[PDB]
Amino acid sequence: VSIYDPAAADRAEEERIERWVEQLREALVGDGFLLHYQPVLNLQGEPLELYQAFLRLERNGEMMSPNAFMAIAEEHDLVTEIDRWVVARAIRQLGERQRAGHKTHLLVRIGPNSFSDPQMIDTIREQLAVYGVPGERLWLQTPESKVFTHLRNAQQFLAAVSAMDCKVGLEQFGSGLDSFQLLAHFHPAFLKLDRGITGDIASARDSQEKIREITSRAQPAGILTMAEFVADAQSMSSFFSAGVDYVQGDFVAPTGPLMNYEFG
Ligand SMILES: Nc1nc2c(ncn2[C@@H]2O[C@@H]3COP(=O)(O)O[C@H]4[C@@H](O)[C@H](n5cnc6c(=O)[nH]c(N)nc65)O[C@@H]4COP(=O)(O)O[C@H]3[C@H]2O)c(=O)[nH]1
Repeated sequence: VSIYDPAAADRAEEERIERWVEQLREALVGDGFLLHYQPVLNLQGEPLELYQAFLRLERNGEMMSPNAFMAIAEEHDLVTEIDRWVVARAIRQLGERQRAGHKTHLLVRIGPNSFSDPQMIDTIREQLAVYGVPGERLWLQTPESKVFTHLRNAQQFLAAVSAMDCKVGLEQFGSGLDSFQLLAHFHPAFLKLDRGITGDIASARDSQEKIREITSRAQPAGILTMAEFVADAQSMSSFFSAGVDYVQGDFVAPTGPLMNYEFG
């Protein structure tokens, strides 16, 4: 039996957190992370070899989801560095792909801490260059919600990165007037619609209208629209009908290690 010792119990919990933090740092130093890729399919007549990068942690025989560790990472201020890790390895992948004759584009996540992170812009500027990758091959997405609360930094990031010809866009993009207003202050290259809008597109009037409210503004503004978690054929068709440019999700193609999707 283990006799209850509150000080020892709190120590053990912080030891569990500390192990995770230490494992995340070891992963950063030792290349313990890995990217998987999900094909993103163009629906509007402009095939493009595009994948989204998804982060995994290769921990002692387990391919772990960020669901395991991102909360710890956020609490311990490791997200900034993890996002830079991802961006750097994404550019490396873009370079290796290009050298192998593939005009691969990657869509990569960055959080708001990255907007003001000089090392993020340095990583993009320097790694594109060293791999001879045109900036247009790298698309960066950040949640709309984070741009609202870091607008000036987001705008500075957008400008800094756009200067490389990278695309900066918003994920979890909504259909409220606040979203329409944000587009007057922040010009993204692309919008990825929030799943709350898109999930029931095949069956829901209101979702169909939300999407057309967005695409009707996005299209003439030269903003690409995207939907995710596309899970069936009816949904995919509905996005095509609504003028959405891109779709992704397990029905299109599951996430995986390989870039083997035939885009044509
Ligand atoms: N977004 C998206 N996901 C799809 C889709 N179809 C299937 N999935 C799977 O569903 C999970 C959705 O998580 P999320 O909301 O993107 O939430 C993500 C996100 O919060 C975080 N995450 C994943 N990859 C990255 C990354 O590269 N960078 C950062 N900062 N966070 C990441 O970890 C969470 C879990 O990711 P996973 O284990 O990869 O698990 C992902 C993904 O593998 C799709 O169409 N779109």
